[PDB]
Amino acid sequence: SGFRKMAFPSGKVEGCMVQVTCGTTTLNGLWLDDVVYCPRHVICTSEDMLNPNYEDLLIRKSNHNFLVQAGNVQLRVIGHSMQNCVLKLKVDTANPKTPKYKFVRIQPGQTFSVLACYNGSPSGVYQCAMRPNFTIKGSFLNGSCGSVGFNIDYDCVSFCYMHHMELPTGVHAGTDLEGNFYGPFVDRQTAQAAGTDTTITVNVLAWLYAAVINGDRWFLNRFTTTLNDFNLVAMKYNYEPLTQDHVDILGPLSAQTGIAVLDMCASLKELLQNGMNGRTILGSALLEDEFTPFDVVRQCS
Amino acid sequence: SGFRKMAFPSGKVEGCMVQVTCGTTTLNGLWLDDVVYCPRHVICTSEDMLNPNYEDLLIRKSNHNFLVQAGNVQLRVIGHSMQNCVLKLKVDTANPKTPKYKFVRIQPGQTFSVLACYNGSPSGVYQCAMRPNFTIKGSFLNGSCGSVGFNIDYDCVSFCYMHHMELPTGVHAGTDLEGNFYGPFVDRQTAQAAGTDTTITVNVLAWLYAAVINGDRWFLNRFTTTLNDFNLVAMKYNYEPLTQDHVDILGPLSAQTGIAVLDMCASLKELLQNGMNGRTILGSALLEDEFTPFDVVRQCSG
Ligand SMILES: CNC(=O)c1cc(C2CC2)cc([N+](=O)[O-])c1N[C@@H]1CCCC[C@@H]1NC(=O)c1cc(=O)[nH]c2ccccc12
Ligand SMILES: CNC(=O)c1cc(C2CC2)cc([N+](=O)[O-])c1N[C@@H]1CCCC[C@@H]1NC(=O)c1cc(=O)[nH]c2ccccc12
Repeated sequence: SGFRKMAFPSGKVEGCMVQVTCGTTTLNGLWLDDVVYCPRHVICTSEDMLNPNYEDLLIRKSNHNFLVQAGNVQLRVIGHSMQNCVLKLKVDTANPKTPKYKFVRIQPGQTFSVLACYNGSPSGVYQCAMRPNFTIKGSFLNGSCGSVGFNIDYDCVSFCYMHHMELPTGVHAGTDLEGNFYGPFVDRQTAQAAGTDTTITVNVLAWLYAAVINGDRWFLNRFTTTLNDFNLVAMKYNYEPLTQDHVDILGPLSAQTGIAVLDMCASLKELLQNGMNGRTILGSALLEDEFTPFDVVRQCS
Repeated sequence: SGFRKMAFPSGKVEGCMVQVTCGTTTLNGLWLDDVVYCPRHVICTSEDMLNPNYEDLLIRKSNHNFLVQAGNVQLRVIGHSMQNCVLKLKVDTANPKTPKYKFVRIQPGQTFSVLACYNGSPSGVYQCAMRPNFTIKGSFLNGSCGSVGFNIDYDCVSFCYMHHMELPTGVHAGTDLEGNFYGPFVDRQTAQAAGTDTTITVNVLAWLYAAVINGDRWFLNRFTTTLNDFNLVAMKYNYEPLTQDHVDILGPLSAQTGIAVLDMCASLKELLQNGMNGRTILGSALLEDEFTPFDVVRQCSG
């Protein structure tokens, strides 16, 4: 028993991280097959980032302007292209540690593991969630760009995130592995603000089902409510409105515990309107919302 | 910026995880060079765990009775031996994915990453700390035995923990890679208590420094305190007494933020007496004690 913020093993992703240098700028790259993926702003200087013309800057670059290295050995760039905000560097050698992989664009509320890297070497792994405002609460320093987020399905590595920038609020924005930014953010060094963030309601409920499955049940009351009554109280606390799909996703967790979903919302509505009164759930004095329903089942069984 | 409970990269440890089966019991093993390390209770049935005689049970076992499987390759056992509470199975070939490694016994209050494994396959990685009562608050199910905890200095893996059992209170206990249990626990399925736990004080202060590094500074007050006055508050709230060694180890973090150590103790002293007043520190409503001073510096400098 027990419940930890658990991240996927990072072994299959470690074998793909390289170091990409263009001029004086260095970041991390993703070496899949004979292509290296990296944030396109690697071709920009500090003065370029204030208003970059990526199409004009990239065309003035040749294959020898990029220094790619996996560990110590070098990789010869034989071609370069751009796809949205991700640079694609063609190399002469295919990565012998390329795993079965996919490029997915996840939805807000989904979770993934992050492998924080610097200069092509991993620094640590942790679990993240795509916030409703299309940001992530990560742990990134200078040189962390190019780090990727991922999930593991059996033997397949689903790449869903590539790190690009830190907003002034301390949160982080990035793209999928096709270059399309999550949210309305751009890769320009101009003032950008993440929208009003909300709480992933279906993840809070799944975390409450995890506490029951682990024996924490002091919060279960004896009342019930409706989706209309709950969402009315949910909106005042900046909680995402609960839809019927969310009720269905909580289905399997409700079956194993024998606690109805609308019953669990009433306990949450009471936990919101009355606070936690200093008590703890699964070792937390707040309401945790970075566990999807699928993560709860995958960890408890 | 930001601050997450970050675990070490687990690639080097993944290549050493194999499956060990003895009859119907299956658990995980650590394959380093030509030796597979696993908990010795894999040789026990459910009836033997009530009062096992491991020497007698091991004598009735032969090399071919140990089924060691590494993914899809089946390893050939050429010998077996017992060291304390771990079984050492010598296999046919040396593990080609063996990293540079060491066997270390960690102290209470220190941290490490756990690679949870089932049937020899890695399931996930998370960071945790050895509690002062020599237990860990982990996440383990049936079949998780054999999973290991580790640290990475540079390229060398410091194995420090191997999982063995879950206690009645829901916490977990295990041994080092030499078979010596952390704590007063024996590998027999009879009631065992972990004893009273405490809160790792130096870790909380290091976490407070991590909050100031990341722009979280509302808890800084206009008060200071002495080492003795702080420990009176600490013993009241079941915190480990702060020593001079703890003050010295916090030096580097005190220099990076400009906050004196005794000033930070004053801010922690106020938080212990008054609470948080409905606010958060690094996204937490509790005082976190699973970050050592070295964990903060490693994460905040990369
Ligand atoms: C610090 N500001 C930014 O990171 C940033 C901000 C904006 C807009 C809000 C103004 C836009 C971009 N942009 O368009 O790329 C930004 N990206 C810069 C410029 C390009 C090259 C990567 C670099 N970022 C980092 O190296 C970095 C990433 C991170 O997660 N955390 C850090 C912590 C400490 C120092 C640096 C970073
Ligand atoms: C549940 N009790 C124990 O785990 C346990 C307790 C004691 C004493 C305090 C009473 C001693 C041992 N022992 O000597 O091995 C124990 N170990 C058992 C018996 C041997 C074979 C491994 C097995 N462990 C697990 O399958 C298991 C490990 C875990 O982390 N969490 C689980 C969650 C749910 C069900 C099982 C487990």
